[PDB]
Amino acid sequence: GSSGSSGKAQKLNEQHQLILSKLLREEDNKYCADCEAKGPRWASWNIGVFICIRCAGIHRNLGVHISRVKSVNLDQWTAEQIQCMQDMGNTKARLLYEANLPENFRRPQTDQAVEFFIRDKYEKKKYYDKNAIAISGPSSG
Ligand SMILES: [Zn+2]
Repeated sequence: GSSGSSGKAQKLNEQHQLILSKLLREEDNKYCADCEAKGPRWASWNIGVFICIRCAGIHRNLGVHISRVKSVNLDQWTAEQIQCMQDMGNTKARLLYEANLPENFRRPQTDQAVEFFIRDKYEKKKYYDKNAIAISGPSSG
């Protein structure tokens, strides 16, 4: 029996640190966006998805230009990055990155693979669906 009666965001206004948690709570962000681990603490804002500690390490390798890894709380954040977390989040991330995946796709369990999978997945953008972002048009600001 889930009584509920929990959700007074109103009071928690202008509170990012919290918002971040609200997302993870969602089943969509309840597991890593790669290894689908249990309890994805760390999170990659540059991309807009929550990842575990193990994977996080790989992201760093990619480069501060490809993906920036940082702590969800232990580290500081900014509205600019916050909005992104939601704008993208794991939801879209799947409909984007996990869009060009094979019918019998299966997340890697061993690091030896994960490291690459994520790399060739994001770095190489192998399973990257560009069609989605087909609204590219830089105009006067
Ligand atoms: Zn992971």
